[PDB]
Amino acid sequence: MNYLFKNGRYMNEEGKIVATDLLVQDGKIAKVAENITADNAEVIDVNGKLIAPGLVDVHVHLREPGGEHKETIETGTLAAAKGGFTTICAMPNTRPVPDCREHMEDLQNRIKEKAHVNVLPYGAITVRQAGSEMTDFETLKELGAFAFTDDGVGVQDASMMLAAMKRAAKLNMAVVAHCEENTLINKGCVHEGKFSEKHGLNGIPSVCESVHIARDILLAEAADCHYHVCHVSTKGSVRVIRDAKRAGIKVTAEVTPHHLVLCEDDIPSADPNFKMNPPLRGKEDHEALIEGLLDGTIDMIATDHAPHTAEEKAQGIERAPFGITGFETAFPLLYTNLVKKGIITLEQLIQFLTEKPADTFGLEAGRLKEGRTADITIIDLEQEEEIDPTTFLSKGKNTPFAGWKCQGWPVMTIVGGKIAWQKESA
Amino acid sequence: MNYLFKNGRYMNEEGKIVATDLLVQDGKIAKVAENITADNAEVIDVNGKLIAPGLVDVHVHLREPGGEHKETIETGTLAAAKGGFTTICAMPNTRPVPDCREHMEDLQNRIKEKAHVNVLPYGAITVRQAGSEMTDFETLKELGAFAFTDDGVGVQDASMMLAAMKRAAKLNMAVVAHCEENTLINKGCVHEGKFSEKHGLNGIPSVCESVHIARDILLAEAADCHYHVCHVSTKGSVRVIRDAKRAGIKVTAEVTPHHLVLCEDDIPSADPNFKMNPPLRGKEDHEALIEGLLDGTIDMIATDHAPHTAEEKAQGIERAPFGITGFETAFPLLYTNLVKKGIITLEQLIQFLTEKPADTFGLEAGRLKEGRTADITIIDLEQEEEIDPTTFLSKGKNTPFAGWKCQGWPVMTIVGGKIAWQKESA
Ligand SMILES: [Zn+2]
Ligand SMILES: [Zn+2]
Ligand SMILES: [Zn+2]
Ligand SMILES: [Zn+2]
Repeated sequence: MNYLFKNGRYMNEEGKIVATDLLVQDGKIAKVAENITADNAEVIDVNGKLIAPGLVDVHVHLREPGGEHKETIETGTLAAAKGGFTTICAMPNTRPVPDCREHMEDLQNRIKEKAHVNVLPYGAITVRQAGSEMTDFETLKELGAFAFTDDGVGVQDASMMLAAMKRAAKLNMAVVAHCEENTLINKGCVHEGKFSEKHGLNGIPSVCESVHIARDILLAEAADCHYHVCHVSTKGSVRVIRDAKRAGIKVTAEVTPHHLVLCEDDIPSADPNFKMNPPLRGKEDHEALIEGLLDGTIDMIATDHAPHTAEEKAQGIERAPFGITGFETAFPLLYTNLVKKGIITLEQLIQFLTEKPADTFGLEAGRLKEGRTADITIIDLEQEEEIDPTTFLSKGKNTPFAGWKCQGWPVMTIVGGKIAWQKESA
Repeated sequence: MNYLFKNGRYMNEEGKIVATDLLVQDGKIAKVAENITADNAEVIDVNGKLIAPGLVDVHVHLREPGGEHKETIETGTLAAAKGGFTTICAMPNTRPVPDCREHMEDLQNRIKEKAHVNVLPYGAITVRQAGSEMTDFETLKELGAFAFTDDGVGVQDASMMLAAMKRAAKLNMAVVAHCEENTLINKGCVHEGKFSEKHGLNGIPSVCESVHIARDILLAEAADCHYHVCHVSTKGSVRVIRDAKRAGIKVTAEVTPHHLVLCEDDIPSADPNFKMNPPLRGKEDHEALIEGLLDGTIDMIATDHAPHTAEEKAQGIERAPFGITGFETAFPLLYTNLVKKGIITLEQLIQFLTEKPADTFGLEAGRLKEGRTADITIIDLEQEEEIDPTTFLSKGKNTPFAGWKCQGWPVMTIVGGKIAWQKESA
């Protein structure tokens, strides 16, 4: 192959947007500079649009194998590419769960078979995520497992978490966690606050999350293991982590797009498209997440793509499941209400979805360096458009942003030099 | 009655030691001035000794009812007087447990019926301390409960603690907690470090204690309840509390005299007198406790008086019970190894055993003010003397400081104007 994008905008190594061109030879960034003269490659003028490295989503739910109806590896991967992602990481909460050799192989096959984008599989912590027996971290490690977690549910037994961190630490890997203390769930369907108080609905207190994060941080320090927190959502959660990094403990965390733009006060009514775990909490918590993202307490942004079908979200929020699709929303949504809003610079948004996510886990990605795989995404910052689940490539159309008008939409994604997705008029 | 202590010294309402006298009329501190005159007052020349308010110990085990052989309310309170304490708070880990009206009443009867010192009884959090059913804070509060704890055991179920604190918070009372995660005990009998390692013994990881403190802090803030930590012993525990205080949380803690003087490197061998819970940890933890007691993270000193028979302690450290005597060694042990050592001042040593405990829990004791009950104790800071369990008034002779030469021994103790104990040989 041999491409060469002309007249575009990109972020240099100093973290500043400067107009340049980009050459692609043999699925690898051949040359990055201005007026890259290469009279031997098909020209693709981006007319000043944004040229950036493929987005890195470290928290996704492809559903396959298990509920291939909610989503599929090829469909979920296609939408992902539409959102600009070139590397995603599927969670192990699928049935069967990647808790052994045979399962990790069967999953690793479906990927290299029907997956339009890079898919690093998450290794489970306990078999069938029952949390009573630890899996063979060595095997999964060999079978190219990204990291270990029981996402969807939390590791209730403390001694299991300590053991898991010791072993993971030896294998030089991370333990990702869905922090949630069951005895505190109070079987809520939203956040325990103003909203749950007005609609007479059970709410989930913040402590249900913060308590586990606090516990894991000590275990992590005791095992000297890289600990990463999933979708932070409370003021106390950010604090506990901030005190942690201040002590020099290897801890990292992420925050979802919806937890950065919406809080409880934004839920119009008992609408299932606003129900997810963790839920949208107070504005006090919202401000905390934003403050944590700006001071370093929060290391990266992850969508936590949780696709579902309308038939399921159809029933009351109490019966309805937790989860919101986010692949095709992520960037445009964040560029309009965050960057364009002033909260953060364009340079930071990109980093929070490319180099920062990659470094936290040691991945040769999220960077437009010469010699690296050609994982690129072209973005139109000018054109304004409304979010319409009708046009989503993902089977999951469960989104609360239906109608919202944004900018910064991915128009073309390149996975390994090969185009994985194109808009339809660029 | 009418006593007049002549030619003494004490801690003024500022911090320095100034020679003065003290007059007691009708069980009250009638006057605290230099050179007092009261002809009809039976004079008592303390000859330069230190005049001090009755010491306050908020963590004690009188063993009665249930373990009368280990210790009795009368043998234990007289032993407290000898140690200089006039106000003792007894833990609810006896049988029966003070978890209801009928049990609190009989225990309250025993106290006033045969206690040689003020004894404020603790109330249990859950019935029988089993941890499945919360006690009635309302009623226990009514019958005179000091605070609520399950000492000797921890509250494993997170929702129980939260509920307890929310309820305690409404009654404006404190939740005192013995921090210990059961899945992290690992059948330990000592600290999991260099010693357990050296003698092939199972150890209790530090994380077993810090994890509960970290949990409770987040719960106490949510409930907005006064949370107190018993015998802190780890580096991680001290940090967790320091972080909690900096955030304005209503949490307080304590340290025992043995944890401020010993560490695992001091344990001579498998001698049960060196076995207690929490155990004597690393020197790293020992330094953190000193730093914590100095920066204000640790608010006071509690003995954790835990008597046991010689025969029970004759068992190997594997089976032997946790606990050591502390009443009759507390002060001289701290005045010799801390004050004389320059680690802290006498002003500090006295406050950590008087006003501070009282101020934290809202008690009257701990101060030599003109109007406060005559709870006093005269201490000889010059005469040297070896600690000899053979001369203890407590049934509990289980101590690891036998033979230690010290200074600062109480020679006389006064409870409400009445002499509760005297040296018996000037
Ligand atoms: Zn999750
Ligand atoms: Zn998830
Ligand atoms: Zn205890
Ligand atoms: Zn105790």
